[PDB]
Amino acid sequence: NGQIINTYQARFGTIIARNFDTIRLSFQLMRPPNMTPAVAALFPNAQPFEHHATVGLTLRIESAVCESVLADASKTMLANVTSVRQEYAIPVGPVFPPGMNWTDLITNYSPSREDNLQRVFTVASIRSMLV
Amino acid sequence: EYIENWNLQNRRQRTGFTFHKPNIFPYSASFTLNRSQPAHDNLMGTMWLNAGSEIQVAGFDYSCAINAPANIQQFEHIVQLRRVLTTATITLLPDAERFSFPRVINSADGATTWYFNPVILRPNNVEVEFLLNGQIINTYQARFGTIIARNFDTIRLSFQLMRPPNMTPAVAALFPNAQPFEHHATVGLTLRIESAVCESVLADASKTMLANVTSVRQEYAIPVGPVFPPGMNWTDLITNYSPSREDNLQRVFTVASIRSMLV
Amino acid sequence: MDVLYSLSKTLKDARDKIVEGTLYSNVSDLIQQFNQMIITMNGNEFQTGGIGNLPIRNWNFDFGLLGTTLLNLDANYVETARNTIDYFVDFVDNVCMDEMVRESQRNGIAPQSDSLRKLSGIKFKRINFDNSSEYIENWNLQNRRQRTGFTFHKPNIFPYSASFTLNRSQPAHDNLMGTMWLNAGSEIQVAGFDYSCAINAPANIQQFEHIVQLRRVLTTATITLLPDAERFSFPRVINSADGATTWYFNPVILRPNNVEVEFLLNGQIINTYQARFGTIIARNFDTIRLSFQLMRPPNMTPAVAALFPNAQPFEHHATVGLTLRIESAVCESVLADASKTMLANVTSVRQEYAIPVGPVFPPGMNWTDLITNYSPSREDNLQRVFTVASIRSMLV
Amino acid sequence: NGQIINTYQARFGTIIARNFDTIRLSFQLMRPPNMTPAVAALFPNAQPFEHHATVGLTLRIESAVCESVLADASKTMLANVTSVRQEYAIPVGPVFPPGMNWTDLITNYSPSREDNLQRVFTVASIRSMLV
Amino acid sequence: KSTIDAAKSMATSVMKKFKKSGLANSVSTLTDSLSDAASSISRGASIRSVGSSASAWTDVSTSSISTQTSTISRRLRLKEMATQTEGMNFDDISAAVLKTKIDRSTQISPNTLPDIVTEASEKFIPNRAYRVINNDEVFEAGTDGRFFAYRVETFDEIPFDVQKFADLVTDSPVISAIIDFKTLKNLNDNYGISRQQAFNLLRSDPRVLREFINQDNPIIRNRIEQLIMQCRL
Amino acid sequence: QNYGINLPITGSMDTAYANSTQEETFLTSTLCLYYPTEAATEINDNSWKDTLSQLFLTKGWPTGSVYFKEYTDIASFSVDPQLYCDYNVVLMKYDATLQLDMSELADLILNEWLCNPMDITLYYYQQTDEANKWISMGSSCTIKVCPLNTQTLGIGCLTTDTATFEEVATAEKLVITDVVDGVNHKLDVTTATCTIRNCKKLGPRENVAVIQVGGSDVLDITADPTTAPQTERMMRINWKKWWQVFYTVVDYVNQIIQAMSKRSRSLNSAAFYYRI
Amino acid sequence: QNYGINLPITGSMDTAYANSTQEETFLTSTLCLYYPTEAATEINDNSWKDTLSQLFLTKGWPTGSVYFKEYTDIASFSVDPQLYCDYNVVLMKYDATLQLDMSELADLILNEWLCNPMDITLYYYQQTDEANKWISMGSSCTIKVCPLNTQTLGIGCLTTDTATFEEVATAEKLVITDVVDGVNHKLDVTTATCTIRNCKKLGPRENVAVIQVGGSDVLDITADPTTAPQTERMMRINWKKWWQVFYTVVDYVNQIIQAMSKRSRSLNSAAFYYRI
Amino acid sequence: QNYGINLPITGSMDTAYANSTQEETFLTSTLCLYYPTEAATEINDNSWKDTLSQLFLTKGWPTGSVYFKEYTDIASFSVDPQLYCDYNVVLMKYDATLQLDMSELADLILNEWLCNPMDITLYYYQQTDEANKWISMGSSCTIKVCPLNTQTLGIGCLTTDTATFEEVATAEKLVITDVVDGVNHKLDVTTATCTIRNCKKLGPRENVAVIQVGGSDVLDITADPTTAPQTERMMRINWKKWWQVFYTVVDYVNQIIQAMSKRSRSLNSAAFYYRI
Ligand SMILES: *[C@@H]1O[C@H](CO)[C@@H](O)[C@H](O)[C@H]1NC(C)=O
Ligand SMILES: *[C@@H]1O[C@H](CO)[C@@H](O)[C@H](O)[C@H]1NC(C)=O
Ligand SMILES: [Ca+2]
Ligand SMILES: [Ca+2]
Ligand SMILES: [Ca+2]
Ligand SMILES: [Ca+2]
Ligand SMILES: [Ca+2]
Ligand SMILES: [Ca+2]
Ligand SMILES: [Ca+2]
Ligand SMILES: [Ca+2]
Ligand SMILES: [Ca+2]
Ligand SMILES: [Ca+2]
Ligand SMILES: [Ca+2]
Ligand SMILES: [Ca+2]
Ligand SMILES: [Cl-]
Ligand SMILES: [Zn+2]
Ligand SMILES: [Zn+2]
Ligand SMILES: [Zn+2]
Repeated sequence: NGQIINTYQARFGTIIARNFDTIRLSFQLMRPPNMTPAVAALFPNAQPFEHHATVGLTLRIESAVCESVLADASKTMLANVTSVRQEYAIPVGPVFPPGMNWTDLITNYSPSREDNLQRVFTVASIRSMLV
Repeated sequence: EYIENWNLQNRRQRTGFTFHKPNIFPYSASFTLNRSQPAHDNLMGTMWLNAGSEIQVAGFDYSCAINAPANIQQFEHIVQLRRVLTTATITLLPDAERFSFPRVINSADGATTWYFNPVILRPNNVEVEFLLNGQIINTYQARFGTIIARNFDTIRLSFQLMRPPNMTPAVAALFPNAQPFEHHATVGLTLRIESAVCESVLADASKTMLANVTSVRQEYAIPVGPVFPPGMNWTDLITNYSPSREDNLQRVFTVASIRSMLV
Repeated sequence: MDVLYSLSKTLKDARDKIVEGTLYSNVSDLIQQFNQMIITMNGNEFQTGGIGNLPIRNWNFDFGLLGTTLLNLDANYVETARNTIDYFVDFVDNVCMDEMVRESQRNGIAPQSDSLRKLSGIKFKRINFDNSSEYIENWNLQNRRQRTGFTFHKPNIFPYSASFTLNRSQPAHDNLMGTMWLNAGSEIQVAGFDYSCAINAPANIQQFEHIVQLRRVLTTATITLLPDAERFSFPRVINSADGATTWYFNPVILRPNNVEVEFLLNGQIINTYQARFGTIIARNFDTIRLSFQLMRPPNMTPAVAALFPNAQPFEHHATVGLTLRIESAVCESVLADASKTMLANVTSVRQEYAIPVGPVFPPGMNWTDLITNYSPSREDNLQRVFTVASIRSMLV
Repeated sequence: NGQIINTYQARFGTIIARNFDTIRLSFQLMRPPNMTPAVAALFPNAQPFEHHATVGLTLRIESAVCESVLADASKTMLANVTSVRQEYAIPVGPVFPPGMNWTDLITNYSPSREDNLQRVFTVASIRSMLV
Repeated sequence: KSTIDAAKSMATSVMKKFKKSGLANSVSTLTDSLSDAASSISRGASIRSVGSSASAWTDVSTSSISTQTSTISRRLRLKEMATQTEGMNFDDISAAVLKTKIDRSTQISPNTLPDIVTEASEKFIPNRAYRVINNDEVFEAGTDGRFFAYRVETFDEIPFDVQKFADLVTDSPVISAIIDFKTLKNLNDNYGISRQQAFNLLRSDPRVLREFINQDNPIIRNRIEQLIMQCRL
Repeated sequence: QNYGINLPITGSMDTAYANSTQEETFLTSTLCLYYPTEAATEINDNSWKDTLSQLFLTKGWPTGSVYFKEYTDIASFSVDPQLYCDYNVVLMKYDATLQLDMSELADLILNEWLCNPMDITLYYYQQTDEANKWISMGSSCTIKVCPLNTQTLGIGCLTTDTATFEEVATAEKLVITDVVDGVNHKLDVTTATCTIRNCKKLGPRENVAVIQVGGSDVLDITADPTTAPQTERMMRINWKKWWQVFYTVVDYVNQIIQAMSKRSRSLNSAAFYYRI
Repeated sequence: QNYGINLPITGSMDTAYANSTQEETFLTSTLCLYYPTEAATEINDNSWKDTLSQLFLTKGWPTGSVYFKEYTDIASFSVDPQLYCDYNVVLMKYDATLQLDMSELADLILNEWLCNPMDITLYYYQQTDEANKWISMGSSCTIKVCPLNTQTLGIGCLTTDTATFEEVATAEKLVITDVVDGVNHKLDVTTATCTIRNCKKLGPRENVAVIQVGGSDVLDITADPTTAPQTERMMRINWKKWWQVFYTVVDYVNQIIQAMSKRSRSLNSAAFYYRI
Repeated sequence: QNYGINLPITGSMDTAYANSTQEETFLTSTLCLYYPTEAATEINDNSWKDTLSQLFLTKGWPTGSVYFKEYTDIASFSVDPQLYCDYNVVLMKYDATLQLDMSELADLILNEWLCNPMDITLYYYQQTDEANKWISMGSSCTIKVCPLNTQTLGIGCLTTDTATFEEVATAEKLVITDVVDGVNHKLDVTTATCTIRNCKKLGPRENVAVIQVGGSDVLDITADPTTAPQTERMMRINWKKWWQVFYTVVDYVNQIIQAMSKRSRSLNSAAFYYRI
């Protein structure tokens, strides 16, 4: 909610975010003060710039806890619901995006979508207990 | 789950094993050159890796489809799964990072080596089809992220390299009208089967059945039998996943789970 | 721990099984266990939380029991049980938090909080019942000193380490030979580079080796081995060893040659895999030894020959690589992993209440420091707090 | 675990290390700012250097406490086990070094070695109660 | 290094450029604004102000809350050059860095030290934060547009109340947020600190700063490093 | 070092950039500028070296680090060139007719060499590897080579009659001869006027940079026909007047030396290491 | 625009490519071809301009869009070059003697400059940074330089006596002087037939392309000795007949324009932006 | 392999001793003998070098490994000595009148010197530390020195007037000059017939040994008065015949080489330290 909960600086191995809804990544490209002849050759003082400096960052959420149902790697709830809807050619309803597209679902995850998704996911787990 | 499926199989009922990252693709890093020559300076083809639940494919054109019928080069990759997967959630991503850096690749027969210098263009007209017995079950066009393949045994990835109609001078400098082609256009595709359901047992990331069986066989120096490949090699096992192999593998995996309940 | 786990399990089973309309035969034993818990906890005063910002909370138990003769549970029965369940869940959550925020160098496996220490009294042993979770099972077996292990998906066994080693170098960093690696979580990416592309190497083969020592013995591990390290496959500007200057890396990826992966235990070769990629099994090991080679292509097409001249300058640097991912493993000691939330739970509890840094764990519960110096005392305290975290997550 | 449990600056004699697993001894050779004629004669401004300056340190553990078994100057458990093995020409096993050599054993003091050593040392004490 | 015949005017040589610099101009502007505000019964409508009372310190003449706080703090920079601070006073950090550099510099000359002292005083720590404490509530603002409100014992963020920060900082002893709110939370979470330590850190007491640096605290060391590398010209 | 040359050096990819706290043999480095005589003639001033020193001081070089070594022309300078300073910048005027001589000079001074004496009157000599060449220099060097066969008989030449030998160099101040490897050659050279050595190219020099004044990219510092590497230490400029060239050298000295590296200056000023 | 210049532009990596705008670009653009007099003389036709316009029409350009400007020679063209059309292709003949002048012309017209007046008679001028040069243009530009020191006294020169100045340009139509940065200079320039301006190189001028007819890659549009970048707008061709040159220009106009970016055409046709 | 870095080497104190390498050292190395001309005249045999080579072969040196070099006298030899063999032995005849010269000669060849150029016309020079000296070599070196003060004016001398300069060398073939450290000096040298270099004494030259044939120990290879070290490479022998001297050198070549070590600066490990 715009309040800073966790902060990690120059730490890369594995971090914990205990409660959050926004991620703010900041990183700086610092021109190296000292360059060997090849490095100095890469970066001229003026144009053209044929080699472009880039600084990366990769952030993977390996596990988390959410009060709302979500698709994940381990569970098959979304897959089961989508498979059932596709097998019997269910017409697009007034709630979910056509084809149960998860990108559209999570892009506009409204409370009504949350309620319907939780209902269908719970029923999918109930069914998967048997089928 | 394993004993339940054992009982179902004993009764000749439908069986279901849920896998996270199923180990369904035998390791195979290969390439196909649809257009080639001894110099290997103007090539066109596809190179792929199929490992575990991951398929990375990359269609490369050294000419950047300058002479193509509509400045479009069509690339196709067909992966035939050796067991039917149902209720599979798949992450599809545009680029194939495995084939996006310069490489020196042996020739087909190893006589010589060719140079690959990719410059990555976004894939165009992407088309992922999941087929069951040659019948289209699922189709996804220009869709990336999470998709669902409900029941399939073959994957058909059809993508296109479209030459940019407009190019800034830096972009135009990489794609001349004729040879030499120092920069080679590439369009990738990554497909990860995060989870799925299969009627037959498989190795996967979460479970320890294959590891347990292999460890028990290695620890006591069990001689190679007449069924499994030496060392319980999973690539050999799933490349030739015969019904006899399936029966023996289900048996040993069920025993392994029973043992793991206590050890 | 067994008594605390039994409290949490009883409350979870009360939530799950004590439902409106259920046959009393479905909950007879559960109701007996719940009433035993009420009986044992009644008349006892508990105090939790005097560390960091964890507030002092006082717990008194004077709850009534539950009926035992009705045929089907009704809304009245559930309403009667719900208030007791809520109070007991709050008590157990606070006890778990109080225990998670504590450590001791001497006896890290023993209870540290006053509440859990009181629950170790003999009279509370009556609360103990089914210990069926993986962590509690391991707790009991390890107390008896029986061979037991935890199963991890993507075990977090390698502390973060992005480093390079230059076997051949010079101040201009124009003709280098060495290895660069990333060790992170369950992933090892290693890449051996030769700027000369082994033009002057004997047999035109350059040998690279990478030895990784695990802080704990992994068993029954599934490993994915791939012949390319995509992390070290693109141009980079890398700080020198001492940070005096920066050097340029311009990889051109050749396939690795004579790939050998050795999984060793106490210097003994347990598993060996030569030219094998895909899934491999490492049954028992604490060290990984990756040996690979760069071989000059004896035959080169004109572009490939243009890449590698006979002498300097070397503009394209020949690199071979390997990627080793531990999909799953078994370890006698607790570790962070991609599936469980024990480390996340402990870290969150410690941060939310500003627990002062103790003498056992690294500040902020940093996992890289924790696994870098994973001592027996740290292992004891980590197992204790992880078991408490699983107990708490059973309810919260 | 890399944390400074104990530190002693310019302190010599008996010291107490309450809990530790690594010893870092840092010392310095300081050129005497003032030298008598002979001392200045020892140390010229350039080569040859016939007298080589040296600083030292000696550290003896008079007594300690360890959770794992070890050989010491008082107990005769290691001697007993080694004597029993040598007397009856026990073939080298898969755990201990092929002489019951303490240097090799304490070098690669694996958990398996520690368990076996504790077992054999306990049995050696039991035997020495009688023999 | 005192090249004699130049020490004869060194202090005055630096002062001559010092009073012509931006810091001197800002000090003069502040004094003039305060004088006009004092002299003005109705000639105070010119004073943009967010507090309940029109004050030159809270004058904002050039998110809305971020801009107001930035404008206020860029002028709170002068509370350091008014002896109206209690903390460790960023300007003393900059002065210490200047002293160390000019003492360890091999190229400093008596004709260059003038205007070097000035650009150091004016470009050392360009972006700096200030906090005000009142009845267990801390309001922090910065020249970069970041504003925070939190508690003392437990650093928990609160909605920022401008028009209360303004009046507080008009009169209350302002503090240099040498250990800013982000670093305070990071410390209190990873290195949960005593009530006394937090009390002193909020007020930028040097004793606790040196204590934490001597313990080799990564967080406070990183903050102080950020400040020092920020001390460039 | 020698006992630790073959030891790995490990570095982390997150180490903060720092600067060395290690003493150097000399307090500061020295810069040598090698320019043709015509440059000084055109400049037509006696204090120009002093002014260039003052301008280099403006560019951060203490008074006393810049030295100016005048040489008559490329050919004369090619006779045992001597590189004195920590950093050597050689301003070679381009002449379209002396492309090979410019290439030979650049190859000699832009690369480390390991050379041995050649008593051509007593022994035949081979070139073992592509890095092996025959570097000869002197007042006037004419080299005649007769390749022999396995039986030690000249091929296309009479081992006794020098008139049948093959001409690879005539009146050369400097010449780098490359012959077919693995073949014994009988050599006759104007030993009275020049010395010939069997040299091995060890690698780049990294402290000698050649600025080519005028012309195009014509240098070839590698005898291999299929390579013409343009390293960062071989620069090229266009000119009309020499004062502008020297101002360009002074103003971009930081860039010029960023392309070079210290630590490569030998104890001797020679352009090659010598073993007898 | 100006209120949105310092605002981000966000785009997704899946937006469909638009159709080719080459036709629309040609329809709404104008092309200027700059050629020397010798080209027209060799052609010896009074309708070659009309022929080229018709051929460009065959290549898509509207009729009245291609314009042809003639210059006597490189030196003449370098005096206040004027670039008129949206796309400006300059056919520059190669002479091994005018290499620096070719480089100066290319630098002036292939880059955007921001110039200010210099009153050499009143003020002492210095160059602030590597992007700052002194561009002199006129019938005869003879520039002589006297560097100064902290005390304003000259070094190697006397401010009163111009004969001691260090001449850097003589009888030049265009010259780009680069002196040591941070040093004040006193300049003697033939102001009667010369105009000198303090210019800063803002960046590339992407609507101006230069085709070098004959020779090799000799252009050096960067004062820095360590870099000689060949950009996409620096073409080079080999020729025997000017008609073939013009046919190559017409046929590959698609490629030539594709190497140039529109919207770089200033409101004025000058080669620099003059500011007071 | 790791050339530019000095890495620590760890070794155990009880490993082993490897077999003797003296045989291989003699086989794969070269020996040089430097002797005065008067030795050759007294010997008065045309084939004496062949006999010495045969005797060395009896001591295990392959034929052609031992080289003999002639120098007229100490003064002539001191003019830029060039010791190139792997092992260098210098038979220096003692002359009581040439003590310092001999010392200087030894100081030049028994020690490793890193030398920069000196431009006495442009710059004043200091000596930073104890290892800093000014070594001048030539046909006739005459060095006069005028020390300055903080105001750059001479002490007991006038910079303009060289007649007041304090002469420190007169008609020397070689001279090593030590002056007061931290004091700027103006130098007047006969640059026509003498070159002066600013040198630093890095350390001993391992592969050069000087055998003093004649009087007592007089050599002082250290400028410091308080120390006059006699290293193991400074041998002394009493003589009456030169054949006896050479026989003693041949017979005890084992010990002479044992007192010497391979030049550290010459072998591959020194790469990117200074040389090879
Ligand atoms: C773009 O090209 C396509 C393909 O020929 C054509 O159908 C379409 O009308 C063209 N114009 C636009 C505006 O898309
Ligand atoms: C060393 O000398 C011994 C004794 O002569 C001999 O046996 C051995 O082969 C020699 N070489 C080595 C490598 O030990
Ligand atoms: Ca030549
Ligand atoms: Ca012939
Ligand atoms: Ca050859
Ligand atoms: Ca070549
Ligand atoms: Ca010109
Ligand atoms: Ca002059
Ligand atoms: Ca300039
Ligand atoms: Ca340039
Ligand atoms: Ca002398
Ligand atoms: Ca005098
Ligand atoms: Ca001295
Ligand atoms: Ca002495
Ligand atoms: Cl995963
Ligand atoms: Zn092929
Ligand atoms: Zn997973
Ligand atoms: Zn390095």
